[PDB]
Amino acid sequence: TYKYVNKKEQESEVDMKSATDNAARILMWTELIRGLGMTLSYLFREPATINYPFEKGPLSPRFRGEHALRRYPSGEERCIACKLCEAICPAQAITIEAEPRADGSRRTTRYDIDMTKCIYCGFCQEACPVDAIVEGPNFEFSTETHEELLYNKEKLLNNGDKWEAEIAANIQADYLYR
Amino acid sequence: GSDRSRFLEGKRAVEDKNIGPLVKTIMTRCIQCTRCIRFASEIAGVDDLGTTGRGNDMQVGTYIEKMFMSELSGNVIDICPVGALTSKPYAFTARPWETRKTESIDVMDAVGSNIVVSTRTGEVMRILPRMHEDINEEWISDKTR
Amino acid sequence: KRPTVRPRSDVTHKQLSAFGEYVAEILPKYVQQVQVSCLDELEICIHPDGVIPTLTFLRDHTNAQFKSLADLTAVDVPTRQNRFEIVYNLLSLRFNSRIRVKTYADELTPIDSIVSVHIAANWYEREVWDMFGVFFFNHPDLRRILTDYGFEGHPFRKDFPLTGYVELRYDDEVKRVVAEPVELAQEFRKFDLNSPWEAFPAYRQPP
Amino acid sequence: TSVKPIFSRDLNEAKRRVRELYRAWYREVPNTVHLMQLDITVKQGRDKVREMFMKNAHVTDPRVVDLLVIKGKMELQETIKVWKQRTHVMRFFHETETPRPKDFLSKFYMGHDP
Amino acid sequence: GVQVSPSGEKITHTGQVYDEKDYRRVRFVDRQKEVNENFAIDLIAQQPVNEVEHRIIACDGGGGALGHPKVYINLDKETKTGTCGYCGLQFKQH
Amino acid sequence: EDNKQFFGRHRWVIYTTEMNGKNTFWDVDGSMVPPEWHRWLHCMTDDP
Amino acid sequence: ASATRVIQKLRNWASGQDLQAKLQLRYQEIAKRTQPPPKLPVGPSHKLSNNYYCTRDGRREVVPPSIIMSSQKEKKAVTPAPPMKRWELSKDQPYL
Amino acid sequence: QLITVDEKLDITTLTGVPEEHIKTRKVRIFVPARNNMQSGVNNTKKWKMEFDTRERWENPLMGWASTADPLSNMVLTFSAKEDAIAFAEKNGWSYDVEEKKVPKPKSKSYGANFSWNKRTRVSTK
Amino acid sequence: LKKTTGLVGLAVCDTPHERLTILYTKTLDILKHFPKHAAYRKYTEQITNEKLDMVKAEPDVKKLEALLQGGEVEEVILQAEKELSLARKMLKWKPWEPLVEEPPANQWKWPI
Amino acid sequence: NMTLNFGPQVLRLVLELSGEMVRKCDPHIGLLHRGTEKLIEYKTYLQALPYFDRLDYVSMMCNEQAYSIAVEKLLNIQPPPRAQWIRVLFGEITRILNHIMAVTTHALDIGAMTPFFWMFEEREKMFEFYERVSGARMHAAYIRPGGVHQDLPLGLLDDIYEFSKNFSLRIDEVEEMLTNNRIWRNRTVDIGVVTAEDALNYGFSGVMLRGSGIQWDLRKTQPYDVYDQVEFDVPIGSRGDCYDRYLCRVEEMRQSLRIIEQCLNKMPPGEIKVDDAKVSPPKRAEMKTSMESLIHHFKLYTEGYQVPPGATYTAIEAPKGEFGVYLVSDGSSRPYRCKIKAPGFAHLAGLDKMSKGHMLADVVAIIGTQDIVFGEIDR
Amino acid sequence: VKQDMPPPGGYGPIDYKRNLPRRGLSGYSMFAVGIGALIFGYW
Ligand code: SF4
Ligand code: SF4
Ligand code: SF4
Ligand SMILES: [Zn+2]
Repeated sequence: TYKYVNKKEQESEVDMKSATDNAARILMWTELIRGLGMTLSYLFREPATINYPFEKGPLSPRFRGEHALRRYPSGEERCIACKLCEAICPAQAITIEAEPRADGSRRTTRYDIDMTKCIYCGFCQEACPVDAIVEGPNFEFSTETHEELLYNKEKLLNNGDKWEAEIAANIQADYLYR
Repeated sequence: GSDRSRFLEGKRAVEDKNIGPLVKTIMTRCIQCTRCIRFASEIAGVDDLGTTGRGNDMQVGTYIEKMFMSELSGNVIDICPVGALTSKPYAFTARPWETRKTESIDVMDAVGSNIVVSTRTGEVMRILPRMHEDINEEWISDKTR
Repeated sequence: KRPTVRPRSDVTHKQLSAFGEYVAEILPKYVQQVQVSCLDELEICIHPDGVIPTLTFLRDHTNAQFKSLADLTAVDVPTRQNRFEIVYNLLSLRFNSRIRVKTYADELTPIDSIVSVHIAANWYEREVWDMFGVFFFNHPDLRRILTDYGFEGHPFRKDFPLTGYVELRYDDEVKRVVAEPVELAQEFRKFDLNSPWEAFPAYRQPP
Repeated sequence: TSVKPIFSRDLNEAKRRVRELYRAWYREVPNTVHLMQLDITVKQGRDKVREMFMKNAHVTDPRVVDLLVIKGKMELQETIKVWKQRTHVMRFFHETETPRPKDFLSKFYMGHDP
Repeated sequence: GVQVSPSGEKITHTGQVYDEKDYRRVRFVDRQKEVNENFAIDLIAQQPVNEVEHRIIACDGGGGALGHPKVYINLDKETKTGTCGYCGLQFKQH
Repeated sequence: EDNKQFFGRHRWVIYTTEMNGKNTFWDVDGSMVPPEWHRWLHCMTDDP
Repeated sequence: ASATRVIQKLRNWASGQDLQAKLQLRYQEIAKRTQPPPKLPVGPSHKLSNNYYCTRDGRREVVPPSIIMSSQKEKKAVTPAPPMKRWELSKDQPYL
Repeated sequence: QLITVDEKLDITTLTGVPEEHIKTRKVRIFVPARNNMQSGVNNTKKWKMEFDTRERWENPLMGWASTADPLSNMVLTFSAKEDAIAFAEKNGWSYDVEEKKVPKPKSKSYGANFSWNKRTRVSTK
Repeated sequence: LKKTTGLVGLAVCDTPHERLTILYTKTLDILKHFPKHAAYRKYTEQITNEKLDMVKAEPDVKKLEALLQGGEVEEVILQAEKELSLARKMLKWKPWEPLVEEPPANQWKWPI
Repeated sequence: NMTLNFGPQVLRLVLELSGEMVRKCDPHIGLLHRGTEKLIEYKTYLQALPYFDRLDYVSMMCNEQAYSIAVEKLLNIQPPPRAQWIRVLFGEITRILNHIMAVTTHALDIGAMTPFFWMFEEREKMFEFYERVSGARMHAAYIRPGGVHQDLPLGLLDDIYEFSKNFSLRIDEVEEMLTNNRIWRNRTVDIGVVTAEDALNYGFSGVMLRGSGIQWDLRKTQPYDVYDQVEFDVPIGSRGDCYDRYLCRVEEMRQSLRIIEQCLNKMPPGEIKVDDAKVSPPKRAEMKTSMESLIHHFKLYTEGYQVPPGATYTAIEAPKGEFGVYLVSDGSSRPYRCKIKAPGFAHLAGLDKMSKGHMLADVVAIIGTQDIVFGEIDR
Repeated sequence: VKQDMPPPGGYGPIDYKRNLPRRGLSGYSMFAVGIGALIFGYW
């Protein structure tokens, strides 16, 4: 069902009245004045601005930012070197090197990330069958060097032991949807 | 196969056996194919492995804590399609797709066992046989592997 | 009917087959391997010595009116003598349809252009010459468009690797921005994924 | 054997075009090292030119010769209609690269190349 | 808890140490070496050994979901315990 | 909190002068928000 | 909204329209956060019977194409498909 | 029109690679034998071109594995040894082949397992 | 009647049916040059015959258009001119001849 | 002839001038090429989407949708109704985003910079929606083959309604400034005047066509989704100037709400991802309890879902036009070629003809009309 | 039980429309007003 823009329903007239209105709008600039009035309107309104460090924008529990490995309530880790994160990471960012553990269990020795390559997608927390790795909400980890961003197992563990008071609730809310 | 299970019921498990310092045994995964049994009773002339029971309670493995060590123990790994009889050294170290399987031979003996050498980030992780219908025929030695 | 399957209709697989027979009997020359896909599309393979005839026909003849060259493309398959496969995806409005023309080519076997007819190709051909290595006659301006103005090679082939041969960096010793050979930091992991067990017993190939 | 030609029929016509192209580059270089405030000498430039020519002298096929000619002409257009810059043009001299040691012992002591 | 090497470097939870002769330990100078103090091995050893009567038992890892997939364990081997690969917990038969 | 303003500005925070051996009367980041509050502050929930 | 009646009137005379009715900002005209834990449906494929995959294979109903006029393997004027049915204007605002 | 030139084709110039990465690179044309772990035979159908390997060291910073050569991970497919050889000798490399290792046929007279005079008689079931 | 068409680059043609007779007659007069065993002739002959029948059976354009069911009269004229040129060109080319040179065998074989 | 260069103030132009008017404009593309179609071949069908988000970076979802539809035409399946409807919804939201950015960057490069700052608040609202649903602001991985990733949280529809209740007033308040200002009328009118035959030939698409009288919309024709159900009137222009194009974009902004209203008032219940667990991963509860679903999870997320050897050419009515995909495939998860078709390509091919005889400060308005985005172009 | 965020039996109607108003006055009015002011000034 098409339409027609920039076209009159028919040929116009040569009425002195229409010519008069045209001349007026060409001289006294009615439309320009209307634009000025609109700017005045928005001037006299409330601005949507906010103070960042003292007010922070809205979000939803499904954010994707700084990373965080996790733990069971019993202190133990959750990663078992299933390598799905490595085989699905579109960027090939992750680097893993696994091993046994003196107690017989299975665990890692190297779980490194390059947050310069990580596009912050979500595939790793989708694949991890144990919800170990969870891309988190923290987006303030800008730095001054390109070596505070090649995170490793211990930095991820610290970030988990730090933010776990928030990721628990976020997931407890989000998991059902998935 | 299919796309899901219609099994809303409970599963089973089974004790694990010590069989040697090479062949890590989990035995809640044996689909009971008998490859190990036949391979042993025919090739290695061992005659110690076998099935003990009837019904789901069936198991596969010696009735005692005996050790199945032999110059050819170390191919049941490649033969058991499942990860029940895994290799203890390689275990927990890596996965296949990561690897760059190169191809080589053995020197531990003067036979000429064609071999697949698996790499990982510039390092060896495991060794596999390679099918030569004359020399090694999909079987190689504990030593070389 | 089933929910998780599109309907394999008949109207299209019949109409486009009729049109294929039509074009075939019109151009018993400059044509070979016509075909219709299982998903309502028409492909027409042709010798490179008939490109412009075919395109003029399909643009002009009323019953086709394949006006808009929605796309021009290349593909590389190295297991054959004529390894490149040039592709034109064309669109007609009156008859509300699309079509696909193919023609084989090879490095050291240039092709006849179509700029006289579809001026869109004036740039797709530049792309092709820059990336793959396939050449086109009667083309006014043919130069590296995408890559650098000094780049050398043909990347979109299957041999020119992903990482490429050279990297860049600034070297205060001369103040310029020089190109040195690739010495990466991490290696491009190549995951072996192709699983053996055959899933499609219909597209098989016997010894 | 029985194949199709490109722009030519024999090494001789290929070579007449090649000579035209040599003339172009020879008559051009000065304009480059005068427009883009380079450092090298016109003689060094012409040396690079003749070297990039000589390093394709194991050729027989007119098709190969003609494709090389086409690419050279593209690059010459690029240069004289100034798009390549100081960097684009000095990317040839490997000016930040230790000459690959061909001394077998050099290769031995340094790396793994045979 | 963490221990230390001759040179004062905090041993990791997996025995990583830069011996006295390695030049890769300049990055630490005027800086620190990040390490976690909570060692999983001790934190799982501390945990109590669970007890049951049904010889076979199903483990998930805490929450119904949110933990390791349902794995079923046998416990008839009275010589010792029965561990769960994912979570590390260990059960015993009554 | 002031739930009569518009969105994003109905919550806010006044930081601490000194935080972990430091003088932060002027110097002020956005990472000084502990998580159990951070979550609400960023409008993820409604119960502190 | 916290602003004054006179300023409302002024901005409205300026613009031409009303604003207190179609503000851009958001004063509790949203859905509360902390929503309740939901429960979800499933597809028509979570049955227990008559769900044999062979029926709905999906990516095996495919079959290779049907070649025509290969190199080894009266009538009417036809087209690739029927023509385009011309369109008509709208019932709402065809002009502008 | 056409030409009479019986010279072997070489496009090493148009290719765009240096002398080092064209000459010292020994190419290998083989068929990837099965992964014994599996029992699958939709891999031993093609003919694959790979290159010899090269230096693959460890980064000092973290421990990654780097490379000086880009081609290490350039694996190419083909459906025929003749075509693969054509491509290889065309690009100018030095090719070495690994011919086909094909299984044998066998006669599995199952009933033999339950024989009387033979030695095949198994002691299991 | 009308003021324009609805496109850009076109015209308010005030002499229809006449240009149409002209162009179609000329198409057929060129086709005369074509061997009868050429499908292009064998088809476009009848196509243009039917178009002529239609223009002669409908004198008013506002119905001739929707009857042809093609584009608008000006588009029809343009397309007829294009078919004319196509004919003049297929006359120099010899397409109706047999095939030029068959390809190798493993060319149109997908997969590979 | 005063031939000069021209850049920002990516867009590297070389103008062959004559005095003050123009004689030629040669763009120099390639300042944003990376290797998308040289990387994909070394990847699966589920770690490729990001590429199609990064392409035509404004919308990103009318692009994920193209990729999904191509993969589905290959796999001979269909997604469910809730998925199709959600996907239409976000398609329209992206139409809005792209139209907004084109309009406002036009007016900004010209100098009028207020509507930019005005409409960006509503854009932030749309990004809040993208966040509530996907997780990230812009480059959501939401739309995926076999359907969609997650369902819709229980606080979205109301917000969408409350936003559509006001977007129309904002559009009108910007029209008041622009669609009658003689200054804009004179900056745009009689510029980029094009004729239908040359448009078709050069390969133009979408707006660059239907602003020249033509009637071509790949949603009315070649309907790829439920777009056959709902009503939406297509706008067209008779002259073929930047003014007509601008007005087309605004009218589409409006008809998009005319669509969203019905999408909302008819969105059915149901599933999101087709229950064929060999293609789309399953829910986590089953992934954890059952076994076959876990195996399929593992395979999907190491070896992408196999695809049979075929070939297609899809198409969309993205904000600009025939976003196309020639996706070739062997019987493997790793494809063999993924040729994008982005209209900017032909738009540039036609710039050298739309800018013959016009002055120097009209190239900018031409580009504004063309809504040039370079991610889609370089590839 | 099942809850997946559908709407109720109907939402309100939206304005997909142009409300661009007709505001102002007549040209004769404006011109004569300006000119009357002009004449007062002159006098
Ligand atoms: S979020 Fe995506 S890109 Fe980042 S580490 Fe996880 S899988 Fe890789
Ligand atoms: S997916 Fe999770 S459990 Fe598996 S390797 Fe990655 S982080 Fe570890
Ligand atoms: S080979 Fe493996 S699966 Fe087969 S019977 Fe032996 S243990 Fe069981
Ligand atoms: Zn457990």
